[PDB]
Amino acid sequence: KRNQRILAAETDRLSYVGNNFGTGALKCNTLCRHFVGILNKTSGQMEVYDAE
Amino acid sequence: GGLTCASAPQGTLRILEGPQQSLSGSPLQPIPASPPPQIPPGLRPRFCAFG
Repeated sequence: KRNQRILAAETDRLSYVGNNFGTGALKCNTLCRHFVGILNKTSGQMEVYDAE
Repeated sequence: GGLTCASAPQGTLRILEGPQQSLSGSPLQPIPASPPPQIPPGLRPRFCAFG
């Protein structure tokens, strides 16, 4: 029951919802693992953070 | 924790396992052909005509 999250977004006219689980979650969260690479072009460092 | 929209990403890294091909690319190893039928050694005329 941990690592189950819900993201919400409200515009000025319609609101949006997305789960991390259940019906509506993605199969690419389970069959793969995503990361975010922050690349400094000077130091050549790829700071890799985990992603959802 | 405002969670603003960041910019578009530059590109895409994609990590996946590569296969090893030091084995294949070798000369093929087929199944050896069965020999053609050869006459047995030591075949003699056993039947001699009567009288």
